[PDB]
Amino acid sequence: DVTRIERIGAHSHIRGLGLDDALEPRQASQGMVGQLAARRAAGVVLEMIREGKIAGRAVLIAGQPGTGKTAIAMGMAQALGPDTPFTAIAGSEIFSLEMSKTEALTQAFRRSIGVRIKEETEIIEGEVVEIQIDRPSKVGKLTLKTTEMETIYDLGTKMIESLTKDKVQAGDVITIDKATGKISKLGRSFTRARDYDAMGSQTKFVQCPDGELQKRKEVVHTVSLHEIDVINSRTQGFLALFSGDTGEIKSEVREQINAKVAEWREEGKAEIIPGVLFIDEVHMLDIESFSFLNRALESDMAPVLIMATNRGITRIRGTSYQSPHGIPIDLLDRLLIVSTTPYSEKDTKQILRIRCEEEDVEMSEDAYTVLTRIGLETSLRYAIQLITAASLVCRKRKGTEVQVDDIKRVYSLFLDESRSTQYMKEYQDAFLFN
Amino acid sequence: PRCSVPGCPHPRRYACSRTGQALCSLQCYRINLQMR
Amino acid sequence: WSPFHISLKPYHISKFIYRHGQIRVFNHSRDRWLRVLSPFAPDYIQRSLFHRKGINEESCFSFLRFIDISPAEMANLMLQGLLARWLALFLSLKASYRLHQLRSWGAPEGESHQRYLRNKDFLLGVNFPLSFPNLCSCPLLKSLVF
Amino acid sequence: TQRIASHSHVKGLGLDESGLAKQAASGLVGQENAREACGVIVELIKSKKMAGRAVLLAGPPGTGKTALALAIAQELGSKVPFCPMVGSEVYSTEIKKTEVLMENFRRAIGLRIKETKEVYEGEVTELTPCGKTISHVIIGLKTAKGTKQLKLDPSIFESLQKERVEAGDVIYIEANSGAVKRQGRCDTYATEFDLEAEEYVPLPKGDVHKKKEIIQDVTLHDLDVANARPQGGQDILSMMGQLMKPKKTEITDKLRGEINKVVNKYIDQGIAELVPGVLFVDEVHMLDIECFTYLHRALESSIAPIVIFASNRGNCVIRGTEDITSPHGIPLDLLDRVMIIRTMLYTPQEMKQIIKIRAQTEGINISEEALNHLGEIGTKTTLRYSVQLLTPANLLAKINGKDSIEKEHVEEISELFYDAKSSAKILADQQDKY
Amino acid sequence: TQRIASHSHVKGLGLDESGLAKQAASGLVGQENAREACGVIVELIKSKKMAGRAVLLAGPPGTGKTALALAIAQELGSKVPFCPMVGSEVYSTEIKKTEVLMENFRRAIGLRIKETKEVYEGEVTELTPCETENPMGGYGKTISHVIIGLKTAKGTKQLKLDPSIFESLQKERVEAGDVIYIEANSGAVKRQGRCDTYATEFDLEAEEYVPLPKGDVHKKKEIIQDVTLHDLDVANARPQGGQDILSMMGQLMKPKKTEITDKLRGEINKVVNKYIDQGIAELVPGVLFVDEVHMLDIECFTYLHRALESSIAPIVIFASNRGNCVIRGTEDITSPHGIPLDLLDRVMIIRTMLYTPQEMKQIIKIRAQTEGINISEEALNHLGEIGTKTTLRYSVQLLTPANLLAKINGKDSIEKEHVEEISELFYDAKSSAKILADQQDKY
Amino acid sequence: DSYCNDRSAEYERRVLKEGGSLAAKQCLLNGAPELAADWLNRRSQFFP
Ligand SMILES: Nc1ncnc2c1ncn2[C@@H]1O[C@H](COP(=O)(O)OP(=O)(O)OP(=O)(O)O)[C@@H](O)[C@H]1O
Ligand SMILES: Nc1ncnc2c1ncn2[C@@H]1O[C@H](COP(=O)(O)OP(=O)(O)O)[C@@H](O)[C@H]1O
Ligand SMILES: Nc1ncnc2c1ncn2[C@@H]1O[C@H](COP(=O)(O)OP(=O)(O)O)[C@@H](O)[C@H]1O
Ligand SMILES: [Zn+2]
Repeated sequence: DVTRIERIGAHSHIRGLGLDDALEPRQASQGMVGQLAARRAAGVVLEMIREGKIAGRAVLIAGQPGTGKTAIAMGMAQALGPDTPFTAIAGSEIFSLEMSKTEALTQAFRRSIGVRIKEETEIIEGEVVEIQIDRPSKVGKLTLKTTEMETIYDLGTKMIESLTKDKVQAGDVITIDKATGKISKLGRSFTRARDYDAMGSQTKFVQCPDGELQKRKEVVHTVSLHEIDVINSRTQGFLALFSGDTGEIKSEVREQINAKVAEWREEGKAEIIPGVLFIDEVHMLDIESFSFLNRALESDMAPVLIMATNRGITRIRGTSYQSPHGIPIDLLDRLLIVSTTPYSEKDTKQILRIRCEEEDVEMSEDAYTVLTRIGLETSLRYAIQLITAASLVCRKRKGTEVQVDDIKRVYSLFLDESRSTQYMKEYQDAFLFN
Repeated sequence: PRCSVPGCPHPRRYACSRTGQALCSLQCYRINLQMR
Repeated sequence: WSPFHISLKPYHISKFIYRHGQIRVFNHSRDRWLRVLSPFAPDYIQRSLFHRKGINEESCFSFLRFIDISPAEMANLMLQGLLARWLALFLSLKASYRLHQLRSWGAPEGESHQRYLRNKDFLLGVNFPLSFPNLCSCPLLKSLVF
Repeated sequence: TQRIASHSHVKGLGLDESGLAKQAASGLVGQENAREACGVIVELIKSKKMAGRAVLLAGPPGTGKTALALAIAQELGSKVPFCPMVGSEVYSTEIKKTEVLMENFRRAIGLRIKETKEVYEGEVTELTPCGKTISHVIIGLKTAKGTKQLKLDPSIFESLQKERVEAGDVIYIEANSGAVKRQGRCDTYATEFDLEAEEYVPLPKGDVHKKKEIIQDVTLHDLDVANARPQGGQDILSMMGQLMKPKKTEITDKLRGEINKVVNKYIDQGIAELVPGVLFVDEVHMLDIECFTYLHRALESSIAPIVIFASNRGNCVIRGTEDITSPHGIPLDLLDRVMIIRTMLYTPQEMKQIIKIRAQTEGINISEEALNHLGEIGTKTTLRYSVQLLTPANLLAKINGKDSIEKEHVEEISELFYDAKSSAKILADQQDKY
Repeated sequence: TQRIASHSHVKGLGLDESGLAKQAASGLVGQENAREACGVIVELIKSKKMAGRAVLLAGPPGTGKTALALAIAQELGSKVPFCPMVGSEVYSTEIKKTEVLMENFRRAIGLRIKETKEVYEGEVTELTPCETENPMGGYGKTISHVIIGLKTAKGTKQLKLDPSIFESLQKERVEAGDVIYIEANSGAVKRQGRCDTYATEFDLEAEEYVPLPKGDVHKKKEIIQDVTLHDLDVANARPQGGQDILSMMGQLMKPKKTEITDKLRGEINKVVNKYIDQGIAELVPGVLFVDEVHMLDIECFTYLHRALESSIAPIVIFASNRGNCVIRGTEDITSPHGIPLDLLDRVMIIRTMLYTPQEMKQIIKIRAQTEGINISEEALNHLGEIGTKTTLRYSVQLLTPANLLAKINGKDSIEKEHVEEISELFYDAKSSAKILADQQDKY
Repeated sequence: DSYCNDRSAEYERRVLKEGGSLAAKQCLLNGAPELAADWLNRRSQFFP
């Protein structure tokens, strides 16, 4: 019934990078099809990422448009999973209007390294049932309730000032870190959500907490290394972690963070989990940006880079110079290149079934045959776009499983680039400019 | 100050709002309330 | 002599645009939802910071354990505007000297049994030789920052 | 009444129950093969399952590409966001190009939140506050329909105090939200002094207590922007808000992840629901190659809205490639990511129906022999030019004392206001005098 | 354990005592005349005599010019600043191109200044204002000093302090069992918090308890602190002692970089000369290393003419893989190494050369035994044959993915079949370029 | 300055022209409201 915010996108079916334990890729599994050579290579770099033993590695996933280069990357991101960083950007996301192309890449690198930390804590957490004090220094008590208990604290001189300056009331839910003494209201308890009948401009109702009242535990955090850089850039720098106001962090800070995080790693206080930076459509970078990657791939704490690109031997942006992939040779021999191969009819039928499995659609085998031909006479990604429209015409037609007649209908409604280009030329001078 | 409950060596964290005994954990809170 | 002193007639806003025309007012009911559906609510910070499912799991606000910030201080600093910024800054200037002393004379073992971080240990901006606490503590370096 | 805009007659696609186009309906005429395709796109958007899927309306100037995209918005109605943008809006001075695309992608997804608006209003009969000296406030309200006592929390009373409210003021309280407005003093006290610096207002003739069920429409971009920069919280009354100018800024994907995770929490609690909408990009050929290369991530993204592009350029150079010709002014690598709905020139027999639909919308009465002539001059020029003459012709007809267009009015206007192809003769004759 | 970079094996230049270069030492192989040249540059830097002497490590991609420039950083060691850069760092949006060069010219020079820190700290056990037995005439009582008792885990002692301290001891909310400190060079007292001894006196209190200090109540050390002249330039350009409206406003606002004037550089040069002459501060001139120098604009190159001539400047190292390219920021003008002829006149070029196959095999062996990877002799011979067919940065780089493949296929060392399998999975630039040309209509 | 025809608009601009709150005014004028509370009695101290 209810539609989540995350739903059926152009890669939603891939739920891994289908490999047996020997890194042998299956013909079709985890929502991926074909690409057997490139999927071995992707599996080998996926194990290189999981080891984390080495720094400044890079891979380029090259090949024709509509041959799975973003699919291998967005699949590998899920075979890696959460718990290890995977920053994905399109190459034109680095052309910021408030920081250089080398800062926007430095922030993209530093956001792909995870410092894990252990932290020891105790937090009290519950509905405050009442607060009581003597009246002269002050001494008092307050009662906390949680679903399992009602309990009372003897509290000090500054705590009474802190509660009365923070204006807590009976039936508020609060948390305090005892080691720090800092108070925090969460809201009003749901069983209390009626004792006032117009509500102050911010208040929120929460279910009352449960289990033990004073939880004492260590927790693990992952902090991406970029946050440690931002938090040190100015006295309240952490707001820029959300506002994006991270205007060109001073290099003296970043080298201090590398020194401190290397010191923690030797003392064992933290562990550096290397992530991936995926620069989709990397050909969009400038020569001034590729020449920065030439050193960024040599830090003792760079991520593993992955890139993808559609370009032939082509002009590097910001120059007249032509090179493979639109990438300079002095970066291309730092890169290790994986080549994706165009699909056979067999692979094309397999993938169009896996899109229908994902979109929750039934098709006739006659319709898969006609669709596979269309997706092989014209780009794969056009046939992948016919099947949703074929489902919607089939619903309007009061059908259930889409037939060849529904495919030919959508194929007459929605054109590909070839039929569009041809009918554009049949009226050419009515369009503007060529 | 230590937990009221006889078997527990842990420091006092709080007291029971019902019974008034000094306590250290949910475990000692159950144990106290199931003998007071 | 003194500048020529000028006072233009005050800019006239009609009773109507004042009552009905201000989006901060006519849209206030909708603006409450922008404040409620916010990850800066202390409730959501706790639910992310301390009630995760995985042992390793990717939480924002993890840095609030290593800066000295309460989830309600993060919320207040995001939702009370520049006054909360300024007062929290003034309190951070006070705290910088307190941190500098411990940071520059404490050196046994580690923060606990040779493992774990501690609160404030992302505030590294004090460690610079030329940070205002260390500079104030060192009367030769004070004279180079004139 | 509403002003007659350039698209104000198109009220839907005008499809039948089978999704075939009616020859003239809902203020459209002709153009059937694109209208039937937009029928499939309306069913796509209403189905909610899809993310980032996209459409290109391709065809000459004056052929309905903006009209059909607005017809899609009319078939959806107000409840589903339709965000219009020109590609030329992307070139900001305050943020990068590849941010303005992401802001507009986030404007086209709505939360749809229900709450019961609850208004109390009237003369305040008393304010009485009930630790010792604070608890909560009883307030009495009165109108010419009766009286109530409310039980305001102290965080509401802080606003009554800030509004400088006293017994005998007329107040509006919004009980959901703590919006408290003083509305002047109740005019039963309009003789407390003979002349005093308060506006006096009559005791409200309405009910003391109004409930409405209301629906709040709020885009994900509203949630991002209202959280990413520290909120005002400074309702005038606080001169700190004067110094720091509220510039736009590059909101980070580090925040948007949390906004997605919070929206998931609230739609899983059922407090809100989601209406994935449309982003409409007029003049798509006006985007830079950097922006097109960012859409190669944005259209793939499993959260993105449905996207409609519109273009009228031929085989022109792609903006900002300085060299590369491509159809519709769009890179082939993006042109392969969109379903193309081609759009067609009108025959004279369609244009007459358009001029009539315009006339009866624009407030004109027209004689059939003037309408024949606006048909004929449309064949010599463009649909847009003929439509543009109607108000001018009517306005001369009104001055000449006829309540309908007749041949001599349109024939006069035709000689008074030149079309583009007529001026392009004059500029070739008088060439060396410009 | 620590993760391994593209250069972690480079431990130094590995020179003889005579300054000649060994065939393979300190993790480097070959380049002997360029290692000998960098030997002379290490003496040049270690002498501290010179300013603005500059070298250009010319040579094709993957010939070790970045490795030699980092080997110099090892031969100098961490005590003197080595400031790495790429030519592309100058393209800031906050500050002009030429000023980013000037900042790096000021990061490559370090003060090394020594000072005593002396402090009194401890848990305060008493405040005892000591009255004199007689007041002065007309006064009810008079205090010659305040006794403060302090303690630490080593012991307790009283201090005797000037009576003006007592106001500062109620500005700070001092009370017995707090832990406090007093800077012996300044006499100001600061409060850290309640001592950890009292953390159990309540179930809650609104203050973080501070662990009881250790070592004596009075502490001393001399500490040697290193600041680059760019740190002095910044700390004078944007003050941090924020107890004034301009400083708070300037610290709430965005921390924008600014075009520091030639005057501030002047005044700081005028003051550090005082402290070097007074024997307070040592100076350690160092190196500014720019890799990818061909990325600088002709505006930036025409600024380096002043910067490399200025009698303050560091030693400078440049590197460039480029041939006869156009100078960036002009349409026509070609110049060797991408560097203008009039700048290229001002630099001692060091030629770096292609490796012969038998050197590549020796480099790949050094990478293997530092990446942590064991390889068979026939596999290494094949991997050097791949190096011969391609480039060093391809052939070196197959080692780890060959180790993963070997590990997965149940073997603890690389063997022949792994190297030929990885070479089938991953292309290099020269093989991929052929695949593009054979398909150029489809991309 | 903006004029308006409304009793509440007058209060909002009067309060702004008085300086919007004792906290915000002291924060700019004296540096923090704690420094205003100190300034009043630093009057009497020897070494403020
Ligand atoms: N089929 C139609 N039915 C009704 N009106 C139409 C139709 N086709 C075009 N028009 C009218 O054409 C006029 C111009 O809008 P139109 O959509 O044609 O602009 P367009 O040329 O396609 O868009 P653009 O200028 O962005 O390329 C509008 O008044 C519109 O209503
Ligand atoms: N091997 C594959 N297995 C499953 N889906 C794939 C595969 N290759 C491509 N796709 C799908 O086909 C479409 C095009 O692939 P994509 O990687 O996006 O092309 P490109 O490399 O040119 O950007 C997408 O819908 C993608 O999810
Ligand atoms: N003389 C050397 N001895 C050993 N390893 C070297 C040597 N020169 C270069 N390397 C290896 O070859 C790689 C490529 O050379 P490098 O200096 O990094 O690139 P470039 O020549 O383009 O500046 C080095 O990163 C290192 O792994
Ligand atoms: Zn006990």
